[PDB]
Amino acid sequence: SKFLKNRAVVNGLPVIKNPGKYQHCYLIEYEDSTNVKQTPTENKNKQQQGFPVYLFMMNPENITYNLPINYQEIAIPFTAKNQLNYSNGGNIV
Amino acid sequence: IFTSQVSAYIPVAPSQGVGKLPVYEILSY
Repeated sequence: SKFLKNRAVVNGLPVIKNPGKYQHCYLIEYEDSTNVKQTPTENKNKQQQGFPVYLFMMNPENITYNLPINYQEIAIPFTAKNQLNYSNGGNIV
Repeated sequence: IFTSQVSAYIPVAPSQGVGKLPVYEILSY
């Protein structure tokens, strides 16, 4: 689809360099997202050691992101359209 | 949404002088 793709938007996206090895995703405790492995081997007695909570053996084949935005409907009689009132944004699943 | 509740209603529509006095004393001054 490289003949129909909008070149205007593609050229504005950042270019990413291919890394060295096959990367595996993981789950890490939050506020540990910026630490780097203070020790060679996990010491659970201490905290903020920068070790993943769970290491994926195999990367996911696909990842789905869902975001509903909470708007509210007000049905006023004898109106061609309902009133939509913004309620909130919602969490990404 | 802001909701309003209004409770309203309709009001219904539409002698010369006294007799006797105690005796006085008058003193010119």
